[PDB]
Order: sequence, then C-alpha cells, then structure tokens
Amino acid sequence: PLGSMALKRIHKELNDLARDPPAQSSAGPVGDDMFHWQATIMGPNDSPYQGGVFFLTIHFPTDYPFKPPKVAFTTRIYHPNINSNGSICLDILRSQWSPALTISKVLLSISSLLSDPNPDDPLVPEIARIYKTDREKYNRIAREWTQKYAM
Amino acid sequence: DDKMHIFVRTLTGTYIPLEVEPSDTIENVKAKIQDKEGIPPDQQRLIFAGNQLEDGRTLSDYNIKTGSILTLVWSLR
Amino acid sequence: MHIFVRTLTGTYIPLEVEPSDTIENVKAKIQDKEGIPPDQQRLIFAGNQLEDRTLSDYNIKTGSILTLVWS
Repeated sequence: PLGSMALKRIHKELNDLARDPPAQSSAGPVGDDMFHWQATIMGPNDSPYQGGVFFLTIHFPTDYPFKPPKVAFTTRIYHPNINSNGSICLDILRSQWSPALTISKVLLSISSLLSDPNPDDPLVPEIARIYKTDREKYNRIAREWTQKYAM
Repeated sequence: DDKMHIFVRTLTGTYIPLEVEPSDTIENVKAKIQDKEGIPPDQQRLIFAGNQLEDGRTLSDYNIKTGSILTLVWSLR
Repeated sequence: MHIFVRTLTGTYIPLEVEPSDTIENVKAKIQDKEGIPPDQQRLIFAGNQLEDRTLSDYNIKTGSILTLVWS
C-alpha cells in the first residue's frame, strides 16, 4: 500500500482547509507532489509582522500523521525561534507530535509563535538576546524585515 | 497490490484521487477521469512535471509515482 | 506553454505564455482577467518573490503554479 494511509489523511486535511480556511492563512499543494505543500500566513496585528505574508513549505512523511510534518519558512523573518534556514521550534513538530493534530493547528501555533516569541529556549541566540535586552529595537528590526521580505 | 494513489488537480480547485498501476496508459487515466468527473477524454490535457502526457505512453514513462499530482486542462470545448 | 496563477482564496487563472515572456507583461496579463492593476500584485513562485527576469530563468514550465498576493 506504500504510503496511501498517509495520503488519505493528507487529502482529507486539504479538503478541510479548502472548505473552511482560517482567512488568516492558507495551505495546499502547488506542485506535482501531494507530500509537498505551500502555506501562507498573514502576520498578526499585535506583532511587528503585521501586514506581511510569510510563505512556508510543508513536507509530509510517508507515514503521516504518525510522524510530524517538516514545516519550514521560505520567506526570511526576524524571529528568535526561526533561523535563517526557516526551521521552526514549536515543541509539537518533533517531540510532542500526536495524531489528530492537523496542519491547520500547526499554522495556528506558528501564528501564535509570531504573536508572542520565546526568548528562553531560543533557536537564534543573538535575536533572542536583542529581544530580551531591547524590545523597541527588536520590533523595529522585525518591521523592517517584514517590509523587506514579506511585502 | 502495489497500486499507486495519484491525484488530478482541476482548475475548479478539487483533487480527484485515482488508484492506478504504473503500466496504465494516459488514455486509461483519462477514461477514469471521465468516469469520476464526466469530462470527455478528447477534451482533457494532462500535465505532469512540465510535460503534456501523450496518449499511448504510460505513467511510468513520466516517472509518475505515489502522491503525484497531474494538472488537468479542460480545453477545446 | 500554459501556466496557472492561484490567489490565496483558491481561485485559478490560466494563462498562455512562453518562456521568453518576462513577468511584467505577465503581470499585465493578469490585469485584464480579473481587474487587479499591476501596481498591487505580487507574483511568487516556489516561495520566492519574482521581480520584473523572464519566466525561463525562474524555471517556469507548463502547468507551473504561481501565487498571486494582493499586497
């Protein structure tokens, strides 16, 4: 059966996202592989990323949803939990992933991470340092990066 | 039982799942598309990896595997 | 070839283009299909913003899907 067990779930999630999208994010395959999706997230209003559209790539494992998907940013973003390669630290993407967790919930968690970053347990130590020591500087830099790369 | 499950993306936004074999011809896939969605085979144009899938050739000839998405164009009608 | 432009709402716009076409007259091609002026559209392919290079250098082929952002 190869990975059809995962493809059933992936198609069901795509149908669910298409019928009722959150209107602040989108997701779906734009290429030739059902395992590879593109997603878009609108920057939250309560964050310096307001007005930016951030693109993400989703790579589904062959045994989805037993293993979590590989979600990575493709638009450059200034955030202490997202590195220059787009990797995201969410604690539900490799360590506490459980079935019945949907891609939509992952997008909502990423949006929440954008709204309220995590200084401790960082992925980029320098951005976390600037975030902890100067909030105005962090917000200005994040706004500049959002205007440059997500607008 | 080594059948591969592929998808056909239409311009309406839907994705039609098809359980096929690598040796299935492109016209066989078009017949399945007609059965599931009603579009006549002679008005279907299938695109995969930037190639127009010609009749008589098989899915394996285009490296179509499990989870492949083929774009369907409903033209000439 | 034939390319497809998807908006974030899910709607599809098919265009008949060639690899020699640059992306600003493609932007103008999107202009007279649903009404979006070129000054308020962003074209994204494979997650990268496209600046008005030609379709050949971005490796856009038949069936390629490009995301349209109202900005």
